[PDB]
Amino acid sequence: GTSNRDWWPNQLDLSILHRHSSLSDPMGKDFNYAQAFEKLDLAAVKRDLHALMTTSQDWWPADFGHYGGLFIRMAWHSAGTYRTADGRGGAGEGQQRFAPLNSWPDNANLDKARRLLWPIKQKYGRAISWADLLILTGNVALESMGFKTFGFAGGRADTWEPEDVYWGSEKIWLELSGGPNSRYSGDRQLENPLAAVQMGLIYVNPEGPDGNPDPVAAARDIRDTFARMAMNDEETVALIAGGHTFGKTHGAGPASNVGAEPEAAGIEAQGLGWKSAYRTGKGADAITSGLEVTWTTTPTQWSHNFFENLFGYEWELTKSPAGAHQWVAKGADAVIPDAFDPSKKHRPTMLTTDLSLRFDPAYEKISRRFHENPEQFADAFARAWFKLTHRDMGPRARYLGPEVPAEVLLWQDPIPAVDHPLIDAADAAELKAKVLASGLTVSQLVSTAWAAASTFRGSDKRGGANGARIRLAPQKDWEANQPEQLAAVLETLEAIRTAFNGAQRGGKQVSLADLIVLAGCAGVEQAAKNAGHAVTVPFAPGRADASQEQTDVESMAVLEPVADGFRNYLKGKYRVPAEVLLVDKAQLLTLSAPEMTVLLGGLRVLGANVGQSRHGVFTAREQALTNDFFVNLLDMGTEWKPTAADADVFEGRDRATGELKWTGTRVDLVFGSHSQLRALAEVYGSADAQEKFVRDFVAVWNKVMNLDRFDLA
Amino acid sequence: GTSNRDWWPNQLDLSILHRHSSLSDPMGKDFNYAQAFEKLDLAAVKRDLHALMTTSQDWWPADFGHYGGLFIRMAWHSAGTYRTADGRGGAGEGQQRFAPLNSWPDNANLDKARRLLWPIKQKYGRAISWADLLILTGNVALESMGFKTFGFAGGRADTWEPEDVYWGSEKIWLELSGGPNSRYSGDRQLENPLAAVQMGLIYVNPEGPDGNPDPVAAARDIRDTFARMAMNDEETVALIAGGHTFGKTHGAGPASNVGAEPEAAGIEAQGLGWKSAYRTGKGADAITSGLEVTWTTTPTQWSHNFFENLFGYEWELTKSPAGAHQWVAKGADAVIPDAFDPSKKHRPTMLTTDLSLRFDPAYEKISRRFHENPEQFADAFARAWFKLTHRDMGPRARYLGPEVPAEVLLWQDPIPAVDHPLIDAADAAELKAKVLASGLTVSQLVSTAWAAASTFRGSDKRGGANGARIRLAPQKDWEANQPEQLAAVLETLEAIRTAFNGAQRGGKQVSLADLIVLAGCAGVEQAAKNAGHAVTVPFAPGRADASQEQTDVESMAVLEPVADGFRNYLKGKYRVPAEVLLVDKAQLLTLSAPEMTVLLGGLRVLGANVGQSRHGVFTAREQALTNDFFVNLLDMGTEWKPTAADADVFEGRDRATGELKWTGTRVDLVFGSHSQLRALAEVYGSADAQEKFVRDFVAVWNKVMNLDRFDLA
Ligand code: HEM
Ligand code: HEM
Ligand code: NA
Ligand code: NA
Ligand SMILES: [O]
Ligand SMILES: [O]
Repeated sequence: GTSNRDWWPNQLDLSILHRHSSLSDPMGKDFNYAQAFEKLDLAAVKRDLHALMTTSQDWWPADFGHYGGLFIRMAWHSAGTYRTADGRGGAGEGQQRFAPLNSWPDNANLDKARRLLWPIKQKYGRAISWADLLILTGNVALESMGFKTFGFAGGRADTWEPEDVYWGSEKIWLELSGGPNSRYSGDRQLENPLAAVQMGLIYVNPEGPDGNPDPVAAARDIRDTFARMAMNDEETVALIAGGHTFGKTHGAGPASNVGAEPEAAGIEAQGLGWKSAYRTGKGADAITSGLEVTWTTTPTQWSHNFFENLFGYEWELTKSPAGAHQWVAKGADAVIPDAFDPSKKHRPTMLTTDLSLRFDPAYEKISRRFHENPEQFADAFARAWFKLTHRDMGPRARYLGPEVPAEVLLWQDPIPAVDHPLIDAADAAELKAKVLASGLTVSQLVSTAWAAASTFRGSDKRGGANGARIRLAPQKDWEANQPEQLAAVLETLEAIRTAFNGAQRGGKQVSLADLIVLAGCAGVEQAAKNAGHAVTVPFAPGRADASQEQTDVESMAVLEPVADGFRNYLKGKYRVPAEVLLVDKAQLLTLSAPEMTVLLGGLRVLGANVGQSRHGVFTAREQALTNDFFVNLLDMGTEWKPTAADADVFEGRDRATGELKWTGTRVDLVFGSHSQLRALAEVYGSADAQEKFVRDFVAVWNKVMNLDRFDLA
Repeated sequence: GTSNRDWWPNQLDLSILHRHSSLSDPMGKDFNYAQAFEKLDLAAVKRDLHALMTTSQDWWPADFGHYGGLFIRMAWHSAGTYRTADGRGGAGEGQQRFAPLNSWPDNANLDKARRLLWPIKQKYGRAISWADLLILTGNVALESMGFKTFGFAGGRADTWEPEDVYWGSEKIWLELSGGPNSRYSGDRQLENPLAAVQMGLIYVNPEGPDGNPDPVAAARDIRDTFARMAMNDEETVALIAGGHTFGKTHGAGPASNVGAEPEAAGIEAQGLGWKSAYRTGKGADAITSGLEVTWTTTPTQWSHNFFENLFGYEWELTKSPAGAHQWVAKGADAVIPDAFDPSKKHRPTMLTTDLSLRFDPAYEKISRRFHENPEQFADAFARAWFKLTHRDMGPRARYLGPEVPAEVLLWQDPIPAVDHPLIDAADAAELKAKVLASGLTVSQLVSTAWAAASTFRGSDKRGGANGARIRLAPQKDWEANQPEQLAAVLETLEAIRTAFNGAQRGGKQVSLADLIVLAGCAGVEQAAKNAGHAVTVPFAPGRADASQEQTDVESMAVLEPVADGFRNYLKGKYRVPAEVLLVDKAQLLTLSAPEMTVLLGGLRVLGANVGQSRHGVFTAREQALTNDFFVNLLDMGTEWKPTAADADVFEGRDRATGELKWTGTRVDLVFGSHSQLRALAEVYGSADAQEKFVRDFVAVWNKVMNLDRFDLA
């Protein structure tokens, strides 16, 4: 069936904004997963998981009698799709059970791991999500084999359809770099937002870069991909060596024996894939990656044998039974146990990427320290495993259950506890009137609150106005935030705060984070008033102010908006059209297409554009909250043409007189071009829509202001 | 960006069930279009439309100073996508303003027509939908030019994204037959459910079949396509000759001058398309179809000139200025006016497909009768125009406003008005006890009510249980309905009715239509009881019984299910896999994926399968309402393989013993294979979900029982 995508493959795709509707969810619209989880007997779930670790099923026999290794890899892969550039991927929505991730080559036989968990999932039902179960199972695997984890938080709600993520443009699974859709350019520069070296891999190729078994070059790819997953050199070494302390790889015969991935398999396979014609197709004959490596002498127990073997031997390049490159310890005894036959033993083996931990000079230093000090190794691995598997969970307020670590970590962008009474509705009214009496304009107030709140992204739940980090490095200096204007607004707001707080009794006070949001609310109310409408913009107090020392400035870098259509801002020239970047921002903000449309039309006429640009400011009453953007955009008495100077800027001229009326960007004019967006603009641009436009604008402004407010959840 | 569709282009697409969510709709979920329309000043809208007809805009000047012909074609095209096979297409959702229909070649320059209506749409806002406006504008164009319409009904609610329709598999616009995705096979057999000869056409090719100018062969395509749009020979002739009394075609220069369709055009085109480099690109220089034909001497007035010219002249094959085939009247004077230049006049011209009305023997007799009896032509065209433009509006109870024709038409599947008191809750209890005491089984009662209610389709709002048409030809004879078993259930129900009705006072009675549904509800209640649950199933009385004479047996043929996954029924072998057909049927029933899942799992265990097939009956307590379908399907202790005798039937065998436990179809197993469907099945298959399953099942059963109940809406 030929689709709109086939006819117009470059047209903007709005469906990504309309995912996760209540139509696709089988739970009541009332279902609260946090409340269900809070009543889960987590201890009982862990005891069941513990038993499962050594209860082999004959349809996928457990290596060494212990599923621990397999489950660790499962939880690692669930988490390891995460990219810092957009926060997409990660373990937080249990997306490994859906396409495409369920069928990535790197996820081969994790279909079997997930199926082994069905009986426990079935037993506990809605009180434990798949997303939480995958991570928990990983933790129980580690604990069952003698490793002390740093902790565990529940609260990852299940989802019911595939997330729309850009994983790359390649049309061939695992395509080597340099093809017609190469994700590499220049001196091996990986395209943002991607965080893996080949389509269908979690991070790097375990044979080495494009299959070239050089551990020094592999180290480069490791370092780059792991950084793009929020991990530094210490965390990377800890994770790889920690993981590869357990279990084994599977490459017992040629890869050609392996059939279709799950999404391609026949219906009868019941959601499993990679059915193998090699001998029994499982157990001792398993083929997963095609590599056949077992790293330690006790694959089912925590030890410091990974580094003892890495540094205790010299390594020789060899081939698995499936033909993959891998390494074997020169002149070693057969000291590594066989996964099924107690009478066989094998020499130590390693991947190319394992050897990176020794042959990269910076990794080597850390690996030596971890070798000499296995207690440091254990603690670094525990912390890194916690971080990895919880990186996309968002603020600490979302962490559920009795194993949540009490130590607050810098990577969490922590928010201090509130220790005083909150402002009430009458206090909020007084503060709004003071803000407005200061002489701050609607434009300044709206632009500042937008800048503070619109850092939120629903992908990993980072950002938002809580914390008042707009006043700290690096946010205060981001170009989109207009650093000089921002400084003058913040100074005036801080003087208002200091006076309000100084006047109170009982220790009531207002945070700067709250006041920034409230002040924007006052701006919106005033804009409505300027248009002849009396509205109260909702406001919920309770934000707190974080310090500079509680803010990792380097981690904060990935939240800088280089594209923000809502402020008509583009930091530079990009390959992706601006309107695509707008829909990407809207999705990160959790906005629907109608919410995106209302919000953008209102921001334009409030003065939110960076640098006071007139682009898309289609009104003669700037700073009044009206639907003028839509009425003027849709007026056929205007003709639009790209400018000679810049094809991405358009002039709107009266069709009769030739007089210049307006200018706009692609982000402005798309609402008059795209057939679904223009249908939305028409609603807001109709004669009966001024009151609806105001109400809808206020609702979406409030939604954006509260995106990070999991403390009120 | 490589998508799931690219990787696994044959995987089932569930997004079609989750369209039209409240996320994409800019109106509140409270918005009621019927109530908004009820308050529209329809008279005022029509006066503005009348004014519009001769208010020429310079960006698309009006032919002959009058846009009537253009607007008639617009309305005709809005309605003319309709297919009887599935009820999809038609005017009822205003889908002409979205992709792909906004950019079909046959809809060229209708973007201009719609844009001319923007100021009126704007002025009246939500009180008139685009969908209603398009048809109304057509009506006003006809009235403006002297033709009295049969009527007009509002109530077509606007939609906010493209409908997912199968329009054909061809990858080239207007591809001629016999290509690698040919919609034709055999003796010019058009594939169901299609109702046009080429991708991007409304019905046929105006040059003739695949561009061959033979009017007799063209007539065959016309007859077949129009039949598939619910039009017989009399309605077809009336429509074509009626329509082509007005206006003109546009082919002033070569088609190479015409640019990108709306969905391909530059952003600056602001939703418009087909920008032409031929001379002024518009008006006298317009290029639309590439044909250059004006049919009558008074193109802006109703006349009887179409048939006078058709029969009054002999016709010679010629070429338009764009090179298209068309016909000119042999030795005629220049009697046809020019659309722009009062000093030019033209000979009469016709399309191939117009000549079909004379050279096809059956059309010729009708065309001669219309030529000799212009009153009959008028009334037939008015009736056909009303039918065409309202065919997908559903039951009469949805027709709004003061122009609704009072005459009840057979094509409307009319339901007699109820003229008596309805049963109350005490009566409903007594009828259900009598039903259950009769000895009819759960399986009988469920199967009969499912058969009655599940004829509904939301695409054109035909079918459903109202009317009791299950007792009439042809439904009573359909194989899916199990005619012998059906007759025995209906006989026992009719006896129950006759006794209940005989015993009443005050003229209270129950329809057979109501009783069928109530009896099914008793079946479901009894099934719940069989499983140890106490459940009341909701029931809304008020259906009436239609007669045989009120049920057109030929029109009812297209609602026969050849595929009904909910009864594990397939009438023959098809090119579309069975699970695709299931999702298709779910969409027509207005079900979401979770609703489809729960409903199908419950029907399997209640005994709703046609022929009492065991396929998917995964329970040992048949006729008890449990979630056994899900628990057993998801049991990994069973391995599934296709049977040798039939690759579409599967055997589920114990993994340890090899013993046969169950058999299933693709419709059964898809719920264990597809990754989104299996996530749904898991929810209902969990240990905490038995109560949830029962309640959700009752909700969806009730939904289906009420699908056609617009009398209560
Ligand atoms: C450079 C980064 C990494 C690479 C290239 C890599 C590669 C691989 C490969 C190819 C396999 C074999 C799959 C098979 O055939 O069964 C595997 C197994 C494994 N990996 Fe990794 N890995 C990396 C990092 C990690 C991390 C960060 C963890 C966890 C902290 C982890 C834990 C494991 C475990 C437990 C197994 C054994 C699975 C089993 O016993 O069945 N790996 N790895
Ligand atoms: C055999 C079925 C039909 C065919 C092949 C056909 C074909 C065409 C074509 C090719 C055009 C010219 C488009 C252009 O170049 O601007 C046209 C115009 C038109 N058709 Fe049809 N038509 C059919 C049936 C109908 C019917 C059923 C109606 C209405 C009841 C209708 C009403 C019109 C009108 C009013 C125009 C004139 C448009 C204008 O003045 O701009 N046609 N038709
Ligand atoms: Na994420
Ligand atoms: Na329809
Ligand atoms: O891994
Ligand atoms: O037409």
